Amino acid sequence: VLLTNLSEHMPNDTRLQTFLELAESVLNYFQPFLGRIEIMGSAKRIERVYFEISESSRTQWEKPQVKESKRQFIFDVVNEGGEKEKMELFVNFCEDTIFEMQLAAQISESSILTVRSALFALRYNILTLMRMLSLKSLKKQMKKVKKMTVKDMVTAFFSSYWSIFMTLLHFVASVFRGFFRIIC
Amino acid sequence: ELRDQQEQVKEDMETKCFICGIGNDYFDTVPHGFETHTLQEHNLANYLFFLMYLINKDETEHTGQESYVWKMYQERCWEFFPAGDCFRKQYEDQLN
Amino acid sequence: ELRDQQEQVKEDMETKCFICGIGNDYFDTVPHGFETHTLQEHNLANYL
Amino acid sequence: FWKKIIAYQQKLLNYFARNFYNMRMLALFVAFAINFILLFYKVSTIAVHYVLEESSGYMEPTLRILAILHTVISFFCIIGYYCLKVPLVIFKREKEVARKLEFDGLYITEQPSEDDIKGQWDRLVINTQSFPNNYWDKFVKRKVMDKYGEFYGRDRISELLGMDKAALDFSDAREKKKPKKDSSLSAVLNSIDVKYQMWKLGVVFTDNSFLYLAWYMTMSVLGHYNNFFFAAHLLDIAMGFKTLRTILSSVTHNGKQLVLTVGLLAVVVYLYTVVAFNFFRKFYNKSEDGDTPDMKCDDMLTCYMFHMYVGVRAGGGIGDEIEDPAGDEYEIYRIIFDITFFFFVIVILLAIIQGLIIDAFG
Amino acid sequence: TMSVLGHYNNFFFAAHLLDIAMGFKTLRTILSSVTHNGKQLVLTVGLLAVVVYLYTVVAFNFFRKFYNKSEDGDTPDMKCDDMLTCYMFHMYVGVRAGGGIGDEIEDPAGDEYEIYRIIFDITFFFFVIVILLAIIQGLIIDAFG
Ligand SMILES: Nc1ncnc2c1ncn2[C@@H]1O[C@H](COP(=O)(O)OP(=O)(O)OP(=O)(O)O)[C@@H](O)[C@H]1O
Ligand SMILES: Nc1ncnc2c1ncn2[C@@H]1O[C@H](COP(=O)(O)OP(=O)(O)OP(=O)(O)O)[C@@H](O)[C@H]1O
Ligand SMILES: [Zn+2]
Ligand SMILES: [Zn+2]
Repeated sequence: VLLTNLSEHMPNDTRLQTFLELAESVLNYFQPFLGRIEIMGSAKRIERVYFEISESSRTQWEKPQVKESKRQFIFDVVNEGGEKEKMELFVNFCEDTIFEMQLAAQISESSILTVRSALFALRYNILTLMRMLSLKSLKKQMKKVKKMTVKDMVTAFFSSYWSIFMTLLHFVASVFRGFFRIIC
Repeated sequence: ELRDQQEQVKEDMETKCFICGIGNDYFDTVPHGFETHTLQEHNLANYLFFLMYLINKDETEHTGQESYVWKMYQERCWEFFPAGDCFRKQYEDQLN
Repeated sequence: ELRDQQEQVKEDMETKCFICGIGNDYFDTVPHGFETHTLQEHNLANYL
Repeated sequence: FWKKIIAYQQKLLNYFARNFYNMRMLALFVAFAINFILLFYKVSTIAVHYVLEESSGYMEPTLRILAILHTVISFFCIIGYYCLKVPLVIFKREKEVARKLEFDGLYITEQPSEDDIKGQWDRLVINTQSFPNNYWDKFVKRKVMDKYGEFYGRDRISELLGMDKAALDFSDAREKKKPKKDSSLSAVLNSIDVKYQMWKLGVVFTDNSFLYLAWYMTMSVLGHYNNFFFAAHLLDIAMGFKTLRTILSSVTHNGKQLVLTVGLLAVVVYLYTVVAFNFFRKFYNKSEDGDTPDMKCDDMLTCYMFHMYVGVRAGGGIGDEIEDPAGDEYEIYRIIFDITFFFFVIVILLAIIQGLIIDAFG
Repeated sequence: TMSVLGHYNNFFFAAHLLDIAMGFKTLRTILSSVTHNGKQLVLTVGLLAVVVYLYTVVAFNFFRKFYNKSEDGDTPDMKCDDMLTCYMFHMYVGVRAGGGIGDEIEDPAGDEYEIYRIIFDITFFFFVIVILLAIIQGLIIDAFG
């Protein structure tokens, strides 16, 4: 807190920058726990205040129902709330939120199968297509492709995609079968 | 009407700070200035945490600023909240 | 249209003074300045 | 030999990629033609023989030719998709995997959720020797090695990413090697990376648009066995025409709200059915002959189906269909029943649907 | 030309009542709501015809027995024995009916396709009668706004 106060009140100071790098780790650790607000002080000036935010308080604030309460309060104070009473409504909301967060801290006492089935279907149905490469079909086709044939080339190029589409159909069928067997 | 009210809430929160009420343009004269101001300098969550800290802290143990805010809060007086002013406006020339 | 007209009336009255017509921001450079100006300095009831 | 065959293959790939959209539009035009021909398709008679009536006598060969052409065009459209749109999907997927490896360490510091099919499948592509095949940044492996190698182990990162210490260092040093022959078909097959192809095939199969085109192809094929399957291709106008997409956005913008409004309607109608089944069963006779009484509310399921089917569709509510309550000791209660049914179900809920669509437009 | 033809047939003078759109500008303001989204309205009508054609295909393949429209048993009047006849029936008698095609077709009670036909009628009512007409309504209201 001392170092942060000094850094913010002396923005351009290389000597202070050095200590900031030396204390980066400590500041990184205490960054979540360090609070910072601005108030109009007794000297009729805007003063910045540093305090401590606790881990329990932050977790209770980040719990979803508290976020819903915050959203509802902002909606209300923006739509029907007035400017003259805004800071009174905000303080009342803060008090209620603080009480409920303390109560929650007090009361607190110290699909995967479908994904796996889909992965298995993908692996099986793609290995089925990949086994077509080691069947020595290419070795046998070498002698027959020694002679060039444009029609043969186009036919094979179409047949590759036809096989791909057939494998996709098999994948869809396998996924449906596995999903039904699971839900049964 | 409900849709328009939600849009109005979003626009107000995106274009002016909840606490001070200054527009986003003045803060955005510095890059990322508006969200920096609304998440570090004038965060409403920070004010709520300060109220919790000030309530839970012992009365004898308060510092001068804490005692000042505490007495104004007890007497229900909300001028410690910055209205139309901030650190960047107090020290505009010194900061840059 | 009726709803939009009511919203326009509310927005105009909340963002500019009825008499002088100056925006709320200039008055709000001082805390509570806009409502201070519209309730003490340039109140239409005061003119009436 | 390769210099000409691979060039011809690339020519075909480029042609299909260029003409993908034209083939997509021609596939819709041909489907519209087939359905227009099918609008002249009658039942001729036991066994039901669907027969195409024609004074000209020419429309049936036209139907067969159009069906064959539609199937061929549908196959060409999926080929064009694989030639043109798949590389963008692979590029995006590879980019995401690389950036989650680098700036998140999603396979080093943290692990996929084990319910994220994308992460579990992308686990495979990291070890492949042909990674950033589409993404420009070829140095992702080295970047991750620099970032996480000293902390989690240089060697460990090496087997995780497929990098080879024993080969890289001695290849940088003096190592005698022998190159392959392009004329060697065995070498040509050895060049391919099977695992990366497996990953790519998985990504393509998981792609939504590829699945839609496969469904299009399957329906086109089934159209030969039953010509009326070609009517399913008229559903493609939503993607074919963008103003249709603008119109349908009004419905789809608030789809969750519409579904929940329908569910709320079913709940309210069920409550009304409970009330009718407990008090107003005598009024649900729907048979004119006195010999045969047809009770539509003697059973819970029958009464609920009656209210959902005959009641909601009726413009005056369930009272338009149920008996007259005149001169009965439940007359006022049943009048309240009918009026409230009409006001809540017929007037308000349908108004909610109307307002949802109009609000989506606005 | 219409004024001249009115002398041969006096009822041609009724065509000149179409000039009120240009004569009165508030009529132009009212008609702008329709004409502002005319392309959307035409495409909505086309989409309605496509959806009704799909329903006609389903009915012609499965629910032909329920389209008798003649009371006398001697004369069976099938309205879905032919593709064109069934489509015209669905577009004419079905869309205009407030309860969908089920208001006009036979009763599905006690049949082995009962639940399928109930789904058919309910979906027809929900999509054609409720949603598409709501799309037209919303288009006009959006043009106004
Ligand atoms: N004083 C303020 N404190 C915090 N946010 C403010 C303030 N003034 C304006 N804002 C705006 O509110 C936004 C934050 O909105 P909000 O507090 O509702 O939560 P969020 O970031 O949207 O998410 P969540 O609801 O999940 O916590 C900021 O990004 C900023 O634009
Ligand atoms: N010249 C002005 N005089 C008074 N109010 C003004 C003037 N210019 C703007 N306003 C705005 O009008 C608001 C007052 O509104 P208005 O005079 O309609 O009555 P009100 O305070 O809302 O309540 P009530 O209708 O019960 O008297 C002020 O708060 C201010 O925001
Ligand atoms: Zn602020
Ligand atoms: Zn004024």
